[PDB]
Amino acid sequence: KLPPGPTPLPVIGNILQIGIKDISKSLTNLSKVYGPVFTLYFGLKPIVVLHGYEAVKEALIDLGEEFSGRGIFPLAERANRGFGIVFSNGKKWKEIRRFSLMTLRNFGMRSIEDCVQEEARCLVEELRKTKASPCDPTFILGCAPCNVICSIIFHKRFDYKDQQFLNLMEKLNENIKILSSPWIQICNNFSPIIDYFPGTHNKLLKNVAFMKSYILEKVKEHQESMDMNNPQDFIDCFLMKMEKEKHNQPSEFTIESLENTAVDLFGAGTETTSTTLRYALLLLLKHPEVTAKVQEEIERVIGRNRSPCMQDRSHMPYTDAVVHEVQRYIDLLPTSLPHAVTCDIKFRNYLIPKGTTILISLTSVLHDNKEFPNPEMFDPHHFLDEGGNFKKSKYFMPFSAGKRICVGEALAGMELFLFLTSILQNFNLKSLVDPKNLDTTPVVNGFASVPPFYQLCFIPI
Ligand code: HEM
Ligand SMILES: CCCCc1nc(Cl)c(CO)n1Cc1ccc(-c2ccccc2-c2nn[nH]n2)cc1
Repeated sequence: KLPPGPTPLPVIGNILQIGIKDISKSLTNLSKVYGPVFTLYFGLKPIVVLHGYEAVKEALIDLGEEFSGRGIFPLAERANRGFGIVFSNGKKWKEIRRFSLMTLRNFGMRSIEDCVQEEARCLVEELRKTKASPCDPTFILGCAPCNVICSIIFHKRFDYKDQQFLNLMEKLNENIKILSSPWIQICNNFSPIIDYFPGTHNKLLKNVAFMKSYILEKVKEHQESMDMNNPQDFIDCFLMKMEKEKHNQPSEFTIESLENTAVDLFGAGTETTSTTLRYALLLLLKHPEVTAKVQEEIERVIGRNRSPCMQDRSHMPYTDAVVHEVQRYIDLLPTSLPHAVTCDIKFRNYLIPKGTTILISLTSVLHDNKEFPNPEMFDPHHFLDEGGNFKKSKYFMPFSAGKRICVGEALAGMELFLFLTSILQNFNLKSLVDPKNLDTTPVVNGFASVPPFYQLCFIPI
């Protein structure tokens, strides 16, 4: 029956072995005793944990349908985000996920690459407006992805210093901070707390309600300026599918599921790329040896004149490896989002019940020691053959794997490559703190490995 694991005390669960400051380390430590597959108690919730590449693959690729559910911790239950993609399950999941994926496979035409590449030219124009005086790249580096997303969801685009984008951005930023908070790790060993005590959980819920409301403005006002014969973004295409569905009659595609899908994409797309850029620049300040080898390639292959394009990546194996190494090293979502099993499933001779939540240690894979010697070192040679050519890796899965893999895997692949090479063709990065001195350590890591405060100067070439 349920796999091995430390015996959980009767209310607190296994909180005293896993702790609250650093879940993914503890999960790594417990695995060194209970093994690849074991069982924790977050209060009274059993959580099967999966550790090796071999255990993670077998579960998500090989029993892919049985592990393709979405485990719901509570905060998400009260946030009220079950319709649409991230937090939904079952049929509603599959219908909306295939639709959403289908409608992102194409933008009007304008290709998504043209959308990104233009946004990289607006980012460069705002790194120009800092007049090389030292800044915190947080709100600039967030506005680039956010714009790309806003263009896809509802067409519009924010001015980089628009006061309305600035709320949304810090609210997204604050929410991820809070979700990685120790206090939120106490809120999951005691789900009643969430409804009776005064803390940061209550603000996260406020902020979530805000974006939800904001998106719903946009979605109402899209319904009127309708025009079947002519839609021009995601929200329109979704409303068209709502009309193409009267045969189905009982929903699948409500406004409520639109409202939600739009906010899943808008938050996930902004904050996760945003955070990844921010840390990239942070790792480039820390390793100027690398930042140079990258800027050589850019000057050699792309000029200093024309926009970089995605065709450039195959002739830039250093820059391709650096971009991979950032995502591997930083380990943005150490334990992915939690899965759940859809039916009862016998797995590695154990038999887990329908519902049982599952954690994928993605750190366990990204920071594998065989596949990646000295995994805790940021080294772009982790992704380069002896020749000096890019080597792919089955162990590079920051977007997860299986049937619930990142819906935006490819869009994000582009946003990183194009925004980073656009910055580094036009700017030298001056750290205003000795590289020997700044630490690159996440300041918290519950949900997400969020980076430290830093500043830098964007000095043109
Ligand atoms: C570096 C950038 C990104 C990273 C590292 C990332 C990572 C992830 C991860 C780990 C998941 C968990 C999926 C799972 O295992 O269940 C996920 C899900 C998701 N990501 Fe991304 N993501 C990124 C960018 C984006 C972008 C740009 C979008 C744009 C829509 C996006 C949309 C989603 C959505 C909708 C899900 C829900 C997955 C599902 O339920 O099917 N992500 N992402
Ligand atoms: C649990 C609280 C309710 C869910 C929720 N509604 C909204 Cl709106 C947000 C954004 O702050 N959130 C939080 C949220 C955090 C991460 C994600 C996410 C999902 C898939 C892939 C990446 C991310 C992500 N976004 N930012 N960091 N990680 C989505 C929503």
